[PDB]
Amino acid sequence: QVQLQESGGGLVQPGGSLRLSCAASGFTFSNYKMNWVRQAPGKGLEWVSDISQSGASISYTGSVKGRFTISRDNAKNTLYLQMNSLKPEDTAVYYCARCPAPFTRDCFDVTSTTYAYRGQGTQVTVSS
Amino acid sequence: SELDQLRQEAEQLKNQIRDARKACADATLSQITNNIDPVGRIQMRTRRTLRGHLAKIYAMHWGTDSRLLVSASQDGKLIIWDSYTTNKVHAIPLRSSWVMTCAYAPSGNYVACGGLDNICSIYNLKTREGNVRVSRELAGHTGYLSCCRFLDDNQIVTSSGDTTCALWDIETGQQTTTFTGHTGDVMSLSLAPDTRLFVSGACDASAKLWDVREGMCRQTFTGHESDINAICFFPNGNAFATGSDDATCRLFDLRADQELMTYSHDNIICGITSVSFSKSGRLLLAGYDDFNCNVWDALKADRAGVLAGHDNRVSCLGVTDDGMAVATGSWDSFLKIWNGSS
Amino acid sequence: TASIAQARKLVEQLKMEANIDRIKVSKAAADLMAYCEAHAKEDPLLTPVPASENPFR
Amino acid sequence: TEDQRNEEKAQREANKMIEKQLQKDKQVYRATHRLLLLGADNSGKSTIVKIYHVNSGIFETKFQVDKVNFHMFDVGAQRDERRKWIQCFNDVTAIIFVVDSSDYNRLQEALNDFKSIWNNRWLRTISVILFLNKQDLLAEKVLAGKSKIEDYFPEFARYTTPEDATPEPGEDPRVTRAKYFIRDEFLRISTASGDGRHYCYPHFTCSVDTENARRIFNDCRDIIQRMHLRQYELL
Amino acid sequence: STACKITITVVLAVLILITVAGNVVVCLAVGLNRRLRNLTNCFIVSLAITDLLLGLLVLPFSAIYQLSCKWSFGKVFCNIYTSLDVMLCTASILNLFMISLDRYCAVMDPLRYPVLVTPVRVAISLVLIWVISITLSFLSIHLGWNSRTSKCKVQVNEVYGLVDGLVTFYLPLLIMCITYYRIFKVARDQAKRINHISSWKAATIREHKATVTLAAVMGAFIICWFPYFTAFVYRGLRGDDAINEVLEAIVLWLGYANSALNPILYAALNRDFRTGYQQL
Ligand SMILES: CC(C)CCC[C@@H](C)[C@H]1CC[C@H]2[C@@H]3CC=C4C[C@@H](O)CC[C@]4(C)[C@H]3CC[C@]12C
Ligand SMILES: NCCc1c[nH]cn1
Repeated sequence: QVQLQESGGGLVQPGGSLRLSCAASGFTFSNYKMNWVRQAPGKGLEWVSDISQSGASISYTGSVKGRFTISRDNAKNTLYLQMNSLKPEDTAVYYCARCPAPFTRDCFDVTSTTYAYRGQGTQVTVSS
Repeated sequence: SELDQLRQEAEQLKNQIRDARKACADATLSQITNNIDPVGRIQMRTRRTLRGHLAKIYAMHWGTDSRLLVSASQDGKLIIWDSYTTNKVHAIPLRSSWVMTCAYAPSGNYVACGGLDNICSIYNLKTREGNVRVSRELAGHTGYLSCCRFLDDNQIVTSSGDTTCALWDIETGQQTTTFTGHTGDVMSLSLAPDTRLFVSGACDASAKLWDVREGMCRQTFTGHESDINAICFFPNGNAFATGSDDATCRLFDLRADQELMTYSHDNIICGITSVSFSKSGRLLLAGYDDFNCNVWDALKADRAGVLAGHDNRVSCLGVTDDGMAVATGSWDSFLKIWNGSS
Repeated sequence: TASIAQARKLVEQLKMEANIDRIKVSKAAADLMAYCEAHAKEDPLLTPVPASENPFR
Repeated sequence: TEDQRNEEKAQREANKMIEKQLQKDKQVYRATHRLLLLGADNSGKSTIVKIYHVNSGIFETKFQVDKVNFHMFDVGAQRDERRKWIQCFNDVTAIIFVVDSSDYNRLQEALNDFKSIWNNRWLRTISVILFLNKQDLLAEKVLAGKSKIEDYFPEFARYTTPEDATPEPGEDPRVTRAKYFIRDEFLRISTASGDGRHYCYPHFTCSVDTENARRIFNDCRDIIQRMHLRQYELL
Repeated sequence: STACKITITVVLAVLILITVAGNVVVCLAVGLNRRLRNLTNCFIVSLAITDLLLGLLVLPFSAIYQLSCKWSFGKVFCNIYTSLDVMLCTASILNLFMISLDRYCAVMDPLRYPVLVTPVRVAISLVLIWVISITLSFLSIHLGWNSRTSKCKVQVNEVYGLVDGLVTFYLPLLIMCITYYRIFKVARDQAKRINHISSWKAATIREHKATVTLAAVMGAFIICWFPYFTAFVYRGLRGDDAINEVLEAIVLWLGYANSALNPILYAALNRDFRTGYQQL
């Protein structure tokens, strides 16, 4: 069974650093592109960053560019998101989303209301 | 508080089910069937090529007489073929051209189809006027129609992209039972030979076993890593095979309530579109995105043969009720009929 | 209260699936092998029929 | 087998009647050009082309330019997941992608949607006619100065207007920087991959714009012409 | 002279082998591959078959006559041989003309191309090619229209030289030059547009991609057939002795060499056929 467990997060003062970990199980982790998706309170889900299967290709949203770093460990079957210099606008529930199919460059429905290959999410709070 | 406690109880129940399945996993199907001889090389030739569709073929279904078949294409045409002569018996123009599924009634008097229009349309083939007319439009699904299968002339089961399956009363046009529980698009369904149960595969990478009369999910089967696109009951009704986008086919057992065998190859990295069994169930035929159909040994997980006759995606395949031939439909707009020779 | 309502339904479904009787995999595997053996001769795709008996000559 | 011979002739005759009808449908099918209309709720894709028929949940628009028939299909009544039903449109002439340019918050969302469509395995040979809609609102937003693109797109701080750009007469220089940066944001995706099999045709359009049907006609001509030129090793 | 004759025999044998083998591959590629059996390739197959017939029925007898310098066979067969030479060469040239027109419609009217080149018109075009080819070859020779024992040269007079020259070659040459120059301008214009899509990306299309392709297609047609028809017209006007024997033999085999270049220019330089060879 495909399951993703987001860990880390919590209450951090503005400007602090936070690291998120995503534990992958039930699928060959090295065959899938992985994404980080967050949902701010009162707002819909939005895409934050993605990393390719081998880690060569990495993308970010312009609002978090230069402050968020995404890395993956295929051997450890784990996904990471380093968030330093946090802002109160970054307070959201962060989700570890897997692209639906392996060996693909597209990633269609990770930022959807009910997506099967997305984890339960971890809560990140930045407000003082 | 209550919500946090409940989602923890689900994890405990999932571990309880996983331990129960592991308890009865005394042996492996591969170990059991190691002694039996292989099926050898399966060589099938294209006996017939059905031409006339002007777009991608999306679905096909044999009639129970093993001679007539219906195919659906996204040129807005339902065509009924006489496979023995390649004559076209009917050509039904569809109101919506985005058809995704078609079904042949076991009586042979009706065909059904539907796609992105969220409607299952029933067509009467036996009218005194000599033409095929729409007899029913089954509305109620809020997503595209992915598969449909007749139980009899009055009942049909449909799977939709709105994550639900439905059982319909054709005469009244209302869905008597709704089957909920899938969290993704239901892409296929297969009826048990006694038509008391049916399995469905969805895009949540899970296969659910449904009771037709009771209307609830009896068992849930997981193990695939991506969306399930195809599903087919074993001929005795005690097992089913699935095909997913993870380039694998898996054989699940109903009574053991777990996966028994995986059918994958290292060269295969493309998704699976269609799966079917031979009449005895010894052969599992699967259609792939790489334009080919691979014949698997169901018991030994060996690739018995290859059907290479299409220049685009193999979208569908099916084996006749008598087991004489297999038809393959493809995005290249052609259907081909295959069988072996002594 | 949508999530809490869904949580009760998901937990309730898992209880029904966890209370079913499961046979051994060896018993289930043997039954599949037995069915294939019994119907092997009447499978045209597995054992192709003579050309005289093939409707698709 | 006299009775059998009678049935065979009847079935053979029935087939020929079907084939004659299928020949007529072939001419109608190949003459019509099918289009997939895509866009979010904020984008005004429903008012891009100035015969509209609602067939079940799919909205169809049929327009004619220079005796060429175009059938544009808009998929309305589906869930937000689309990786399955998008495969139905692997053989359209082009995909009409409509983006609200004024909405900076959802601009990255449109870029992500455009990325998936461009890089999907079954849409690798389909050109995209990109419409950057609501250009009038973008001009008002830029001139007001309340919201900054650099807040959402830090690259825009070091972005300059292309030399080949053709700003409209009486248009503020700050507006044409915003217009072409958004267009270049989509062109970064379309030029990254494709290998000359498909191209993205971006246009700047407003709500009151009656020339969008002609632009689709022009782009469709370029798409098919480039396919023919490439086939003959002329491109 | 003995050494030269052996060298000439090899060159003629190689030319026949290339023509036959080059056109068999085109026919085999279409027959084996289902995707290659489309209406677009009907003229290419028709061209390949016509050149294949030339390499089997006409070229072997032209080589025998050239090397032995005498027509051993009977006079009755000489008229049949010359008629086959004119019919198959005229049909081959007119097949090239229909290919250029077909590509002109596809490139210049891409939206209406599927409805303007319906298979009825393709069949009509092929029939008119052979009706003209038979009229100029078999009807004209056997009725003495082209008329002015060891010689078996195709006769020509003043009237026949101009009618055959203009209809078969010069009129198609003028139209093909206009057709392929318009396609050249479109291809060059599209190449400039594609190269200037973005400033951050280098040019992805060679500037002379269309220049090389069109100069090869038109250059081979001009080089192989222009000297022959110019000599053919001049020979008709100024008598059969006006043209030197060596010069007349050179321009004759230049036209025959065009049948060895058609499978390369119209099949090996087509994306569909190159991928078709892989599946073969
Ligand atoms: C693809 C192109 C380059 C092929 C060109 C083939 C030409 C160059 C070769 C092939 C046939 C050859 C001719 C064969 C026979 C004769 C007759 C002899 O008394 C003079 C030389 C002459 C006239 C040869 C001249 C050169 C020739 C015409
Ligand atoms: N060997 C060229 C045959 C021909 C055609 N027209 C005149 N002569």
